Parts: sequence; structure tokens; C-alpha cells
Amino acid sequence: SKVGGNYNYLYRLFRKSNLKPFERDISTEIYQAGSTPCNGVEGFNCYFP
Amino acid sequence: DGYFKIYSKHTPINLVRDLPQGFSALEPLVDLPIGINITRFQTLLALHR
Repeated sequence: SKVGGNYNYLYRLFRKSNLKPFERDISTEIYQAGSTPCNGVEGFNCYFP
Repeated sequence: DGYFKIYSKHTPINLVRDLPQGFSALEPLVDLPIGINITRFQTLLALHR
């Protein structure tokens, strides 16, 4: 916790399902929460996990 | 659970094109904790020029 803050720590917010014990998830992509495909560009209902 | 279990056994044969009738077991050899989700596989061969 340095002056100005430390930002080398990241975590996933949104997921399509639950995980299994002793299994990892490192691949990143875009997540769609509505009825319209995100088309790979950040927009409404399109947030980086 | 991530663990990759491998067994093996070695035995010669005198045949042309078949699977002979008989009994033989397998024994454990080596285990590595790769721990990657897996759903497919393939195989590689060799050719003589």
C-alpha cells in the first residue's frame, strides 16, 4: 500500500458459471449481460471482468 | 482433479494383423500435476522421405 496506490492486483468480476476446486481461469475476454452480442467492443451491458 | 494418471505395460507379439487372445495387466508409472482443462487430443506419426 504505497503512496498513490498499488494497481498490480487484478481479479475477475463476471463469469458465465462456477469453478471447480483446484482449477484456474486465466483467459480474458468480454462478457455480455444482455440479449445483444458485444461484438468485441465495449458498450452498454459490456464490461471487462 | 488436475492430476494426469498414466499406466503402461510392454510385451512383444508375433502376428500379422489381429489382436491375440490373452490376459495382461497394467502398472502405474508416472503422474504430473499439469491441471489444464482438456476436451480433445490428436496424434503424430513419421514418414520415410
